[PDB]
Amino acid sequence: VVKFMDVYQRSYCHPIETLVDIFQEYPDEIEYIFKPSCVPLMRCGGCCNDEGLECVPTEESNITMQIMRIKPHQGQHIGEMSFLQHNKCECRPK
Amino acid sequence: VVKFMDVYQRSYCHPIETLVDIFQEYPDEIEYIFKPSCVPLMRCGGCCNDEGLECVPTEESNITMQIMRIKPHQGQHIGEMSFLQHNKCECRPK
Repeated sequence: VVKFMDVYQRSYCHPIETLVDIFQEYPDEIEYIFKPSCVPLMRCGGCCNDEGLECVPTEESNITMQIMRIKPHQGQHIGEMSFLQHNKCECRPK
Repeated sequence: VVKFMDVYQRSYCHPIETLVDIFQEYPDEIEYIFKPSCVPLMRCGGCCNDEGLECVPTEESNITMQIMRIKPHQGQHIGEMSFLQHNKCECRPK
């Protein structure tokens, strides 16, 4: 049984590696098929213990990754794509 | 710049720590306010590279955690709640 305090600290609002789909990140590029289709990014997650508060980023950075993309029967390509990362989170009002 | 292979292995379907909301887990307990409102659980996530295959669990277990719950105007209660964990994932058809 995980003690209340472990669960409390571990789930509290903080940056956590999150597997994000590339389409949600670059939406004006659905006319391509990415591989991998998703990337591991550091994003604010978890909970604030108050309904009024929400977990949001207070410091960000960019990560560049080699992603493959292919237009329907038109050649395999490999390029760089940048994604926004969260280095620090904070519980604040909505 | 993260190399294509690093990104590919890291994002590929596997059990990863995910911060889940307790209501999502116990939709009947909407009557209570849990603290923490969310818990860290091992769940299948990531991607299968072929949108035909989907990342799903092939081995599970239960985790028990001490969670506090309170009814409006009543006292704080502390108890145990069990959540479903994923020990192994696998890419498969829909």
